[PDB]
Amino acid sequence: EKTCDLVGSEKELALLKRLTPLFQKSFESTVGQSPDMYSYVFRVCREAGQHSSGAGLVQIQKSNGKETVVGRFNETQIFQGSNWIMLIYKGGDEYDNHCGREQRRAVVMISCNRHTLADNFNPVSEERGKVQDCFYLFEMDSSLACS
Amino acid sequence: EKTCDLVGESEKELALLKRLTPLFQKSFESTVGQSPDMYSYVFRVCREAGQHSSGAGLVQIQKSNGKETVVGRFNETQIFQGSNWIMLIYKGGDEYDNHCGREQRRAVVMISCNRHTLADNFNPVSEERGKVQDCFYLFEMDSSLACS
Ligand SMILES: C[As](C)(=O)[O-]
Repeated sequence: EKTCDLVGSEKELALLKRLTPLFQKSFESTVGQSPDMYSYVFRVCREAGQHSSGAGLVQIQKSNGKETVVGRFNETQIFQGSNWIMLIYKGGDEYDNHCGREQRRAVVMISCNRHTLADNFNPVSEERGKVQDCFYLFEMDSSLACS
Repeated sequence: EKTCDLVGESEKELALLKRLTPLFQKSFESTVGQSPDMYSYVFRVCREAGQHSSGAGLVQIQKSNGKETVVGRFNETQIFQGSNWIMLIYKGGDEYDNHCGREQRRAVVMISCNRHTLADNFNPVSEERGKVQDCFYLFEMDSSLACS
């Protein structure tokens, strides 16, 4: 029953409670093309990795099957916007390349969409092989982000 | 003579950036909190935003003394787009050098689609300001330019 732990905020806890219906869902997306193909696994307040490292979102590199923690849910921040919700997981694995040695962080932009409870999970910004944004941004739709 | 410089073509960010040109001449401002801990945020798209902080794309002005904090610089811009939204980021702001650590501040502006206006409704969502210690600056605004 390990859920999100808010970095620190109760206004914030209300937002997490609103996202409860998504806790059991799993979200995944594969990017790139052989050889350098990667796969992202995202979950709301639940483990997304296979190394029980408390990861809220992971990047799996398809050459070695290596898992990189983008962010952990025990360091969660969440904000309500005009037609969206921004979920953030901090404390991921350190970049130890050109991006510096800072720990990765995961940002998921949940747009309001009354037609679906949750869908269309897709990466927008990443630090993946050739793509060097030194920033991880994902998007998805949810009727939960409405109002 | 200088405009937004991207971090790192990409001529998608480029093109995506050209889309915001009609906002260059506009000045955005939002005031928060109450006396004597009142603050003002001034934001501009690819243009100087502060009173005395050269290169700043968005500045936080403490109204009690006019002390200016650079949240982000437009010479370290990043810009992404999604379904009915565009995210503009200014990096290289002043370091927190506090409980947040010593990373540089960054300004994240989420622009949502609104066919009723070119640009409007700019205000803070997250901040490191007074008792509000999010160690993160997120702003939002409406713009027809973000309609996909
Ligand atoms: C988690 As019926 C944009 O790679 O879905």
